[PDB]
Amino acid sequence: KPGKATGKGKPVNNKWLNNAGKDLGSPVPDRIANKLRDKEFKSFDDFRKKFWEEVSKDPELSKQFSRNNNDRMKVGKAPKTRTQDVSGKRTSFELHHEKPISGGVYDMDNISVVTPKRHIDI
Amino acid sequence: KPGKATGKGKPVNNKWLNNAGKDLGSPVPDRIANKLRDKEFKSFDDFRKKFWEEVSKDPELSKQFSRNNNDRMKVGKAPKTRTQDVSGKRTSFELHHEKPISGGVYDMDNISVVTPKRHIDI
Amino acid sequence: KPGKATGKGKPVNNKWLNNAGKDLGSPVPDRIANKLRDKEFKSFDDFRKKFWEEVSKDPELSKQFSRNNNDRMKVGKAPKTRTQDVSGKRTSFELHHEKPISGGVYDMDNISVVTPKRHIDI
Amino acid sequence: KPGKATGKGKPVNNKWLNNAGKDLGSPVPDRIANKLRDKEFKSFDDFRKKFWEEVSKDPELSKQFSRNNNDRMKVGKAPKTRTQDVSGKRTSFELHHEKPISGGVYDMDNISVVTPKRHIDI
Amino acid sequence: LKNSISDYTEAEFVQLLKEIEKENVAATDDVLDVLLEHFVKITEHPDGTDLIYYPSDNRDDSPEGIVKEIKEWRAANGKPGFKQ
Amino acid sequence: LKNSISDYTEAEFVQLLKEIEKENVAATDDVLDVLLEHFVKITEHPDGTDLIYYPSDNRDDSPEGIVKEIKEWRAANGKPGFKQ
Amino acid sequence: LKNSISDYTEAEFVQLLKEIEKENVAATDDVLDVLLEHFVKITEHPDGTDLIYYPSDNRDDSPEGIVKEIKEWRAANGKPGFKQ
Amino acid sequence: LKNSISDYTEAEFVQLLKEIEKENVAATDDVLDVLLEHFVKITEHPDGTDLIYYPSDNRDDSPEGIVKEIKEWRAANGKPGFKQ
Ligand SMILES: [Zn+2]
Ligand SMILES: [Zn+2]
Ligand SMILES: [Zn+2]
Ligand SMILES: [Zn+2]
Repeated sequence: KPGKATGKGKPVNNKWLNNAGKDLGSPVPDRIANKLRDKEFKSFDDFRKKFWEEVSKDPELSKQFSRNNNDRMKVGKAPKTRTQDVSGKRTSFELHHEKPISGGVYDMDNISVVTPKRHIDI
Repeated sequence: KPGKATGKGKPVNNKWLNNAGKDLGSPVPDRIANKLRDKEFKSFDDFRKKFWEEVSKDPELSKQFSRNNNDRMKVGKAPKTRTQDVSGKRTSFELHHEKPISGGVYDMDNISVVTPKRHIDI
Repeated sequence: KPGKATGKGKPVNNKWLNNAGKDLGSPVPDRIANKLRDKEFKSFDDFRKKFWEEVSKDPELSKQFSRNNNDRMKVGKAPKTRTQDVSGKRTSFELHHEKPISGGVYDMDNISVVTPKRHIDI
Repeated sequence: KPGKATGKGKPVNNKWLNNAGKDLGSPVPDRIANKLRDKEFKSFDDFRKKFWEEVSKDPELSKQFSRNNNDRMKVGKAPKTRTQDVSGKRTSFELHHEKPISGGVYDMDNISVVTPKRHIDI
Repeated sequence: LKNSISDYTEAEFVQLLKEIEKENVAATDDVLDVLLEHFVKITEHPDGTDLIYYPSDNRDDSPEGIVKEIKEWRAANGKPGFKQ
Repeated sequence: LKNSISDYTEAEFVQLLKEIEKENVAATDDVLDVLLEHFVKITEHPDGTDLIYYPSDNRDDSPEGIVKEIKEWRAANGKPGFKQ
Repeated sequence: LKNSISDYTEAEFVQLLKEIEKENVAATDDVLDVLLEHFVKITEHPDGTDLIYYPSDNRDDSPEGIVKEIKEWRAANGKPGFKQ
Repeated sequence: LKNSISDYTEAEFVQLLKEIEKENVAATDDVLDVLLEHFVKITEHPDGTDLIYYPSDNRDDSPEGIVKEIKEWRAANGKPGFKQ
């Protein structure tokens, strides 16, 4: 269901997703949270799309991805992960909620980016 | 500018456009007028698009065109004319107003279908 | 490996593949065998491609298929079977050898057309 | 008609085509001549295609073009010129023979690169 | 590739069918089969691809005929139709 | 887009026709008209696009019918046919 | 092919640019040149195709860079931007 | 879609890469993923799609760079190269 994005995220280095396959993965960049905060989305999917598009517009983050991955994010799709981090048909970075419905669907502080391999272990 | 379609058109045979390159060309089929009458359009172009789509839905008229021309009309485009009736870049049937702005833009009784060659002579 | 097509096939009705999902399936049409006989092919795959292209050229057989299936055969691909006769990723008619390598690879009299469902049972 | 490429061309700077719209235009790079020398081509068109492909492989020259122009040359097409140097449908760099048939068709020393505007003046 | 028949105008569904017709004549069925899976999923017709490859003799074997049969079936089963 | 009918196998010409069929249903004729100009140029048939939009009632209105008519006309006029 | 920049979302304009990139590597420029004419017409930028083939060194030579430059120029000249 | 790197000229492989780039920006990855599976199968490079999405900083992130890396790897491993 719809809702509004909230949270502050965290500052990230020039290797943002380097730890996406460990622990809870990589956090929502604070610069990205600033652009998405207080905005309404029809669903989490809508959020996910807007999220990646925002990443493509941030010079500090886009430079961390190849030209092909930047094009993917520019249209709202998650970037492809490295071959070693895929799992079956799941070949792109996924968003994981730390605290499930048991919540905070649009709580950027309860959202992170993880690889398929790591997500399955979680 | 926008407006509403009016008129009754005329009954046609199984050779509707056979005389599109003569005189004032072929008239708006009465069965087609019945479907477009009293409907509002943003522009004549909008009318032209809806016109051809209606022709593609009329079994008696669609059978008078080839499979490729039927596909054209199905998306609102005018059918291609015979090579002998073209004129430069104008290669499809055109709608001609008998009584210009000097009017009746959506007056189906003041509209007809003509070939490029004949339209230029007019 | 390469070889030459041999055999005479059998006469077929206007329902050639109606029994492709029963017993050994449908036989190679004799008119088709006449066109492929004594011709060399680099592999069975090459044969399969030429086979279907020949079927698309025979007016008596092409009329037994829809426009979309005719286009498939025209480029050497087997026609799609009915949804009820598919099995997983196998969704098109397959050629089956009655007498395996244990042979006659290009022996049109030892080749037939069968559906995926039936082929698996065989 | 076919023939073999001959010539030595000339050394060029990092602004090779900057003077393509003046005088006789830009010369054939000597590094490019070294790769094309003594090779046979079915026609000048074949030469033109191989020429541009060679340019795309030379790091010193490819860096002087944008990503879109590099892709063009990679498949044998001439790069697009600046809008200001085009002339009608001619929108890409052209090869000009200094000494016409009146010759040296594959003589790289008698060939140069010029813009449409300048070529017409010549 | 929308994930619902309601997102397609009749004209746009025809474009989808012509894309399938193009892949029909491609060297392989790799792309074709993905477009067909999508077609079957959004149409929800029990006969799936039969609408394309095994059209009823009671209607035209054309993009227009396919759309009409789908419209009639979805309407008769209380399912949302094409985007008006 | 080859610049000669001799460069096309019958299967490849069919692919060209399905590309034209796809552009037929596109929003505009910008691309379509370029493909048609190419079709008319390589076929060399006096009736040009009529082979596509105004097929003779003596043959099938299909990609296969178009290829057959072209083959028959080019052969009857001593012109090179499709690439075997 | 919409006939106005206002009909294109930034994502859709990127799709248009990738279609142009595909035709860039096609055998001929027949289709490419039509897409470029359309690009020049809707963008209304005086330098036309230079935005694609001769990008300023002050921005990225990418589909994203092209869109940003167009956005900045149209905004600075009081022209409608991409569809939000 | 040929089933062997030896069937592709360097120019044709570039066309394959631009087709993948087009699907990269499509609404979904349905078609994209099929083209990528094909890319991985014929290239036979252990890193598969990494050649496209995670290019080494020691070479250009471009269709031309991808082809060069593939050429060098297949040559170094005694595998047949692109069709000359
Ligand atoms: Zn999760
Ligand atoms: Zn008029
Ligand atoms: Zn078997
Ligand atoms: Zn000259």
